[PDB]
Amino acid sequence: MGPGFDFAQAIMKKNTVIARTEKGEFTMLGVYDRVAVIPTHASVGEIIYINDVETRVLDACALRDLTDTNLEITIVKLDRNQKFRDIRHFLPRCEDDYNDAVLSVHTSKFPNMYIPVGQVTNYGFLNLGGTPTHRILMYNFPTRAGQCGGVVTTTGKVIGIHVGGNGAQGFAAMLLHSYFTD
Repeated sequence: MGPGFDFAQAIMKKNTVIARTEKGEFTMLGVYDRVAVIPTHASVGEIIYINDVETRVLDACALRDLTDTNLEITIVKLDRNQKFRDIRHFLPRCEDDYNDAVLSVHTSKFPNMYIPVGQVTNYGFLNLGGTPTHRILMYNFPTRAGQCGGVVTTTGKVIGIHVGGNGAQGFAAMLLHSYFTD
């Protein structure tokens, strides 16, 4: 409807796949080469389904900060025959607050879904499902079950992936450029 939704759509159309694990279907952001991200609660194993194709996982790393606190991001390398468009230049370098973000989801349950969530706070610490978690972004949108993995963008930046909510607010794990130095 506007330039925020334009940037979000461009990311969804080229840099997302549907990932299925034993814990459900997730929006999965491809970042570069065969490297994607997903919430750590997806419990990625040795095999994952990518757009309903059986795919070997070559590597999976549940990220933690240097205090050994959960970040709720898993970086996955996929045994896929095709590379993602490299979008690392759209990742922020530092922790920050944002104006006017969009949360975008693409699954069997929620195809082509875009939500204007508004202002995004650098919230920091969250007890997420009982797990102490750092680098959380917060937006005042009542996010529902099934949006985990959704991509959070502003115009020109891919800033996080949706990892939970409390019924009134939604929470995303930060994406930082330093996670994807090869």
